[PDB]
Amino acid sequence: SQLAHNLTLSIFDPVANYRAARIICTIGPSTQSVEALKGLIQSGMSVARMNFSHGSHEYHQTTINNVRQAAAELGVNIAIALDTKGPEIRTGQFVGGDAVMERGATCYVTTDPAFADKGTKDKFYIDYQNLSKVVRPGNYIYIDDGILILQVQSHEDEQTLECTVTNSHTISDRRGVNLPGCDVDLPAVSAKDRVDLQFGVEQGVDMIFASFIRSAEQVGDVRKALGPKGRDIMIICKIENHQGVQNIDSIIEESDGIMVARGDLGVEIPAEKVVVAQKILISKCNVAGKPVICATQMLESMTYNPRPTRAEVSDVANAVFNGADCVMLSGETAKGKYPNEVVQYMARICLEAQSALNEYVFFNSIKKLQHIPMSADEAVCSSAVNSVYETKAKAMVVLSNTGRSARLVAKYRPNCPIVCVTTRLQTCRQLNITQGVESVFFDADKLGHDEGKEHRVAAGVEFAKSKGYVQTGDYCVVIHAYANQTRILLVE
Amino acid sequence: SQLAHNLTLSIFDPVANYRAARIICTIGPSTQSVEALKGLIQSGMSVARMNFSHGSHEYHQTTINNVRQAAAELGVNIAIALDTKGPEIRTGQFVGGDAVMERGATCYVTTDPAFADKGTKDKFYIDYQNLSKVVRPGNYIYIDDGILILQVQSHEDEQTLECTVTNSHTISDRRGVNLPGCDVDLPAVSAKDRVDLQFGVEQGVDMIFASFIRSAEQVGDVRKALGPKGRDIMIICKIENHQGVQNIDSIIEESDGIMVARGDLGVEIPAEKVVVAQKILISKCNVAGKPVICATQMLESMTYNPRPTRAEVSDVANAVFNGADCVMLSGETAKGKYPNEVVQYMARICLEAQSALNEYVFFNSIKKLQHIPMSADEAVCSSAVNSVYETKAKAMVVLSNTGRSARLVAKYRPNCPIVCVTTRLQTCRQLNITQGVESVFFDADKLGHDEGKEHRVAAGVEFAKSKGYVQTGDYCVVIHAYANQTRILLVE
Amino acid sequence: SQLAHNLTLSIFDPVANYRAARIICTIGPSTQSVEALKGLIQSGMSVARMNFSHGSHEYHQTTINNVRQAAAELGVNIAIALDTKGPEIRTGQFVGGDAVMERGATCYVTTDPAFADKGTKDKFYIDYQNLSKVVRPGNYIYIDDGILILQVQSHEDEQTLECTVTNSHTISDRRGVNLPGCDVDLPAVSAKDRVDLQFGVEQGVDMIFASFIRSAEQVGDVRKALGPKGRDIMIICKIENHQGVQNIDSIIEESDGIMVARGDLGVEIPAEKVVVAQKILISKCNVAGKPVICATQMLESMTYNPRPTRAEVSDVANAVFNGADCVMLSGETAKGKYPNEVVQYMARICLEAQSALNEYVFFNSIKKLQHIPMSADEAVCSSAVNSVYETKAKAMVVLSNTGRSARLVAKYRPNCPIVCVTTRLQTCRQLNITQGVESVFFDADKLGHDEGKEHRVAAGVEFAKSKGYVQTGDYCVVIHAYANQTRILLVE
Amino acid sequence: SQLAHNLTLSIFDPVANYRAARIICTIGPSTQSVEALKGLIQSGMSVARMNFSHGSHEYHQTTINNVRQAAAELGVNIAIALDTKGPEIRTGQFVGGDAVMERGATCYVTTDPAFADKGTKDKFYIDYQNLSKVVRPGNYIYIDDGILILQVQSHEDEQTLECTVTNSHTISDRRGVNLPGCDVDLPAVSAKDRVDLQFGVEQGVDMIFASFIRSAEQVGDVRKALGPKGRDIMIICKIENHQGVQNIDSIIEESDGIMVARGDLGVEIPAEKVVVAQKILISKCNVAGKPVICATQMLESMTYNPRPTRAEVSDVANAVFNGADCVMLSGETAKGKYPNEVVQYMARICLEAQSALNEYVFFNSIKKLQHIPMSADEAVCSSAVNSVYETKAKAMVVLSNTGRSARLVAKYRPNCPIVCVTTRLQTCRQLNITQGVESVFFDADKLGHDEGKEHRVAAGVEFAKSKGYVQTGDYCVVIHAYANQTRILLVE
Ligand SMILES: O=S(=O)(O)c1cc(S(=O)(=O)O)c2ccc3c(S(=O)(=O)O)cc(S(=O)(=O)O)c4ccc1c2c43
Ligand SMILES: O=S(=O)(O)c1cc(S(=O)(=O)O)c2ccc3c(S(=O)(=O)O)cc(S(=O)(=O)O)c4ccc1c2c43
Repeated sequence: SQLAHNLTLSIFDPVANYRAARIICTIGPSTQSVEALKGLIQSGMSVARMNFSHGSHEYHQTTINNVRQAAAELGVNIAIALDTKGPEIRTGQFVGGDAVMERGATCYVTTDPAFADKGTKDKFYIDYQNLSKVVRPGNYIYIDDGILILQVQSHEDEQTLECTVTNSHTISDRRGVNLPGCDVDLPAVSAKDRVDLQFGVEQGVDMIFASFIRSAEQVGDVRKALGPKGRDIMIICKIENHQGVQNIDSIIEESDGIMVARGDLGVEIPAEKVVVAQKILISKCNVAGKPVICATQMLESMTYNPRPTRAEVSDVANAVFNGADCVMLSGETAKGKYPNEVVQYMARICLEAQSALNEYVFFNSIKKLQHIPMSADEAVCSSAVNSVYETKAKAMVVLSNTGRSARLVAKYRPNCPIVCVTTRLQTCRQLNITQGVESVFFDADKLGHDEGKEHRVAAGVEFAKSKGYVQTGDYCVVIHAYANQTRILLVE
Repeated sequence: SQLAHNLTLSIFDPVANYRAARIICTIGPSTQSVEALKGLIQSGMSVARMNFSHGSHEYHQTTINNVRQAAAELGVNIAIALDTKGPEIRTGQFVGGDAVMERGATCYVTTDPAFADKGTKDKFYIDYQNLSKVVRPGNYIYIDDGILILQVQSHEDEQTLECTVTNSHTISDRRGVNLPGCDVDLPAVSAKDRVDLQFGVEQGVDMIFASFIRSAEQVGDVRKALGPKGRDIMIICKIENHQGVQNIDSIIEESDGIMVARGDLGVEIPAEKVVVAQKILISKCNVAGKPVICATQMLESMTYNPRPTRAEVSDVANAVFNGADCVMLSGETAKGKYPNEVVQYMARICLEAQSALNEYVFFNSIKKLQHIPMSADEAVCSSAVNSVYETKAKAMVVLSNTGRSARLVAKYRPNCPIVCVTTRLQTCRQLNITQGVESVFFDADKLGHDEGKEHRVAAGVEFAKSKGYVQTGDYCVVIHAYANQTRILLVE
Repeated sequence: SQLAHNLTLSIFDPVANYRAARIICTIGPSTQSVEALKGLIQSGMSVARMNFSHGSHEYHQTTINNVRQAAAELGVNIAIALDTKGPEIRTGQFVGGDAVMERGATCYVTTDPAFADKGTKDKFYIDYQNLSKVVRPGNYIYIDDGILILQVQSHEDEQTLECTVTNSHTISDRRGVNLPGCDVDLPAVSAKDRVDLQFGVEQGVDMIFASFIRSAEQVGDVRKALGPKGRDIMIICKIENHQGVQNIDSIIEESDGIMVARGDLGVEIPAEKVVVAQKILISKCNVAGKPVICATQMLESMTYNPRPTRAEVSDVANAVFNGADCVMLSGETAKGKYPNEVVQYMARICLEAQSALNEYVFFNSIKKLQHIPMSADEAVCSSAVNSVYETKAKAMVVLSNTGRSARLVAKYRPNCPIVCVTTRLQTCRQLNITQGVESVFFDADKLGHDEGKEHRVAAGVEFAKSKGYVQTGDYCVVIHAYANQTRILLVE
Repeated sequence: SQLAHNLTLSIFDPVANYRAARIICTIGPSTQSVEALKGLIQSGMSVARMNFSHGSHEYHQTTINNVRQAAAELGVNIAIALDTKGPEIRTGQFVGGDAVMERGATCYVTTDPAFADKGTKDKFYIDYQNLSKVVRPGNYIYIDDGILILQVQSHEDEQTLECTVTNSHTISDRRGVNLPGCDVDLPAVSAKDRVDLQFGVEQGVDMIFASFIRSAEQVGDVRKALGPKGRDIMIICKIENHQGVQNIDSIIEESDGIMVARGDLGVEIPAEKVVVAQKILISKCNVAGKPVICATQMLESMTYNPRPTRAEVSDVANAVFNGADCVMLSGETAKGKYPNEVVQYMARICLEAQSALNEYVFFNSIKKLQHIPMSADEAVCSSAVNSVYETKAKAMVVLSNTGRSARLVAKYRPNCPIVCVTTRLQTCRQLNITQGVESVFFDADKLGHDEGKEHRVAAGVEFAKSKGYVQTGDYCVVIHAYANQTRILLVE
């Protein structure tokens, strides 16, 4: 019924009084200082991403420290995400640091370590030791962000493949390779990841963006790598190839959420199919009640230009229309010239799209897919959201300690803000990747367990009032316990 | 969707484990004793009806006292209803106590009091002083349960009408007359009614069955006759003629419920149209959320026969299918030979019909008619019933002091029993005219105020457990404070 | 959505301009003459039933001849139904022609032929030779329209059962017996049936009402008994016991329609369960697109009284509300005092009920149960009816040679008349048991095959105009070929 | 329910066997030759757009002639569109052909013709004579594709405005100006337009893309300029500013279709609001049943690059998801380096998006918005598309001479190809802007009138068979005469 909703819209009508979508910002030289982070927060950042593909632990410690300091000074809660380097397939080195590959020419790719240092255009090293047994004749080898394409002709020997160069491209040392038609059987985490994941646990990071997730089993490996002390850290699986896409159901099941890495997917998969995979992955996550992130190549041109392209704007809006919880910035904030302006524009685009989005369509579609009998939690949350639509309530208040009930309510897409009142600061931070929720910390050790729920509900209603969401005479739908209890509250 | 439900049914499946419909019994010489009343209660009586058309105040006092004693000995709460004699139009007396009226003959009906004692076949008295100004030429006068029909030809004078006798019938003294095409402007209540109603209040009757209600204004007159001390007494308007049917919407709005008096309606309205009138009135009350009673000619032949006719059985079942809260027995229990058996059989027909009735059709139809935005009470009660269907809950517990929210929940027709927990014994009695509800009395003077609701909630759950409605691991939907709070409870 | 429809009704609003339901009349002494049949036709008879339980072939030949003559003189088409005696279980004869059975007494029922002539209260004959092997201890034997009930205690021998008399009842010779808890394995047709069925084929009867149908296999036996020359005769299966009810799905599948014989069912099954079985059977037939007849005990009291009871009126109306194509009269027309008046009242009741009935509920419920993909026929007919509702067309015209397409359209319950134009007179007659259809004969041998369909469509539109169904500017939905072609026609 | 559909998708499933969306290509020096036009057609061009902002009548004559020759050699019918230059507001000339405008500086814009040749940075000419009376103080003047922004301070005199230069930009002679907050009251069409439009009619163009449409009245002006001989030519209104968006409802009603000119809209409206405007306009046209074109900035970077950006790809796909009939290429085909490749890639994106698009959502949404009662044409066309879904038909055949009914069927979005059989070659060409339709020309002069429709029906079925849409035993939904007749045909 989005079509019917479109008919009634006017672009000169006022936007909504809240932005549901959440913005993730990659931190770098442009943004690591406390003042720059404060600018980012004020601009609309909810999550600070650390890209562990670059920088040392000391560098990322500065990010961690500065984020917390910036957040404390503004009196907000900012999530900290550790995005892993992950397993990689790279070529070796070349003689003269270069190799001119030409269309029609024959070359030999080998997994023999002896050729790691002495590669040429004729024969060179690829560090993936299972390359030969995974590839068949006819398969393609992509090298250097998929620019150079090789086609496998035959097995020259156990370690060496005879290849045709399908297009002219010059490659340098240690370039990344992709196997578009092959199942890559590299482990879930690299040696570097294990060290980085333990550091993340020690430093109290909120979530892991786990690279190159290909199967459900690998999610559990990441979990093992985090250890017992890292059990409450969210694992967001980055979907980067056909295996991740094909195994999406079982991966979603095990994960705490999904990143749609469009650029990485686009190395192996045609761009038009990636648009569609984005649609599928987001909708599957919406149904699972798990956060989903739209990432890479969002407003890329705004890295060095003061404005992005028109197509980039439509990309951001359509991620929201698709149902994304979050939209992500990489180089635009990490190394960009206009970090504040890009985040501010991203927020503006999201808000505009949201105002056009018919939330009821999401609620109705998701409700109709539920199997009857529903469990108590599911019934309470869907009914609560239904009560919002039926009474035209102007806010929801959800008491949630772990964040579970808040995510379950957000899943059903009410057309008003959700205020989550929680007794855990880490819940405040982790809910920053869930659309349409804002969190209020209730310090139970300071103020009491509030067994009758009245103090926490009042904290919720008050926050909603301070934001202008509700006033005297408005309805507010309250849910508390997982979640098995609902009230329709008249605001005083 | 009753059609689809019919397809899945088997008459060899076991009946439901509860009966939703309620049975009202008229008390008389067959049934006035404490033992006969106990037999009635055990047989399925929820409401004792006193017909104030017959008997003295002392006689009805004995009914009141004996009902209370029988109910107390069985540990149940039974409603007491006062059915008013109502205003009446009667003929006067005749010379020789008889008048042979013949087809084709001319007679004269007069409102002159002089002819009250000396009526003949040629000229006789009718005590309705507004008869002449209300009737036009061509209108019919029905006399003696509509058996004798006269047609008005002209005004002989200000007090006398010239009539044709349309059919041969012999009438005796003081026979009741009907004016099928005329608006009868008799007061809402007679002097006897006003006297009887004050007696009702003194004796603490639960409800009035107010005879011959024709307009909304008239409901006010009953309320005023009940006075400040009778404010909590329900007024059930008896719809007996075309006027009550025409004015049904406004009457319902002012009343606490409706009785469809098929027999009386049938005097002036063709029987097939009364069947449809029954459908309309019941549905309107179902939507209004107010009790509706199907009464007169229910299992009439079982007054003196050990079994009813097959058509009588279908009549009762279809009353239930129509949506009636209550079915009513008159002579069958008042002066009948098989009072226990007729009630037991009525209960069995009702239970059978219910097992074939698709409650969801009622729920959905009524829900769809609700105006959006809904008020909090309406939204909470429909949502709670919806949750029953979604979780396949096996009971509802409703905390309701006045019975209001119990009736609001019952309106939406869950497919499980409703247990009302109330602090007022009169609420327990009054809810006996609401289908699908059983009341549990919680003695606040003896047990406390239960401000946390936990004791009353547990009492409700316990009652449901003792009746075998719920066991360990079943869901129970709990609703309480109007009612703005809901819980989905897992039964321990 | 019948409930929603009830809210908008007024009993003082005009009835519909057509009666959809069809009336079947049993012919007898009261009605066999041509003039009485003409009276019956003019009163509302569409089908003349011949009860072959009584009367000789010569008697029924007079019925057949007189029906055709009466129909020809009024210029209408009247269906002729042969209702078979069917297989029966009877007791033998008694010494003195009588047997006084008393509660508590022991008696012996035997299948030994020697006791056929010499029965007593102690020991008597039952002609069902499989009685002993079909009955277990504890089972009941009903005798004399189920008035006398015996309980089987043990097998006295291979042919004799020891029985307790559960109630006092005096029985005479050759009384009918019932086995409520037993599968009766008597053949589908009796010896008498075979002779009667062949006579029916020779005389060109339109349909058989086949008695005591218990299983799907038996329908085929009736078909075999009709022979190759009787292949177009409709077999309507009379459902009279639990076996018929339990096997209803497979029976409907094989049959051309169903009679719900309430009185016969009521011998073995409690009356309240028969009400429900009526609901189930009718809805299952509505879904199968096969005619269903509500029969026995319809307005029985109008056999000798000038008016029926109020409950009888509600029974007739509720048969229509249930979805019956037809309602049937037995003794009311066969031997009754008021044959014309009873048929006229039956028509009036049906028309009143129909005016209150929400046809869209039937259409919608039936459409939603269709499996997708639908076949072409199903899609065309449902769409055609949908087009009636969407354009508010005032009539349908269906060209059907066998009647198949007309029944398929009628199944979907448009809220306007269906005019079937057919090239077969027998189709005109057979459609008289399908609700909401009227037939126009088009003599193709006289007027041409009308390959372009224009003459037949014009015949349809003209008939609709002559009845006042459509006028200039109204829409008419036309369907022709089974049926794969639709037109929405503007009436000139 | 796009959400539910997304769940069932796999990007590794094969794409649909037809492309519904249509590709419009702008002709220029890269593409004007018969061979280049043939390459365009084979690549996926359905419509040749002539941009009358550039080139002479002789130049466009050559485009017209070459299009017809290329189409004839490939045996296809290609639409020819004349896109008007439209009315324009331009600045005058400058001394030295240049003017350096600086932030903070004051300048004077004048409508006095004397300054047309002698403009400077201080004072210069704007050819819109109503400039002063249309603009208020505070309004902005955009110049040179909205790069230079001026703010009006006051009226210096009747012809001169005092302006602040809000940003530094250097402008040259005759630059286009925009008035974002002002209603431009220029005539619908310029003198050139009126001349060009008469040329269009003489040369038999299929459609006009009318520039800068701001009101419904203006559509009339285009129609009048086309004259009596241009009555069958479609007018597609180009929505380019806030006025066209505001007045969209009345514009749609008067026009034959809409072009959403994102680039032009973007000069005065923020890009994120243009994305939403696109959603609104497309949905409104989908409901109106009129063609809608998504145009400007489609795959722009592919003008000089061999591949587009990832965001450009998503832009195209989302145009299709929005519901666009057509996507349009401008410079990419007019003067681009990869004209064949850009069209081929556009076709591939469109086909991919379509395979993910749930057509049923469109069908249902549009059907639900229809007013009941419906007219015959609307009812027949929605019902035919409904029948496609119900029978899972694999093609539709629509007989449509003017194309009206073809467009009406396409409006309801069946999930199979539509084959229009038409007797007019201009209908074949005009339907090229309607998604999901392929036209078959039936030469009535050479083949007959086909009064029975059988030849045209067979031609439609045959075409569908040759394209592999249907084979033996598939269903095909046939619709013809407006269109009031429907057939569900089993393919032989
Ligand atoms: O390869 S090493 O760098 O020596 C290395 C070191 C450590 S550490 O001692 O705990 O740091 C590992 C811990 C746990 C591992 C698990 S598991 O999730 O714990 O089951 C699985 C695999 S496997 O590659 O999938 O077989 C491991 C491979 C290599 C590992 C470790 C693995
Ligand atoms: O018992 S009889 O009266 O001698 C007698 C006479 C004839 S007749 O010669 O055709 O008139 C029969 C014709 C067809 C019969 C069929 S069937 O449908 O044709 O298969 C079945 C059974 S059965 O009882 O189910 O086994 C029959 C039983 C008795 C029959 C006939 C049966």
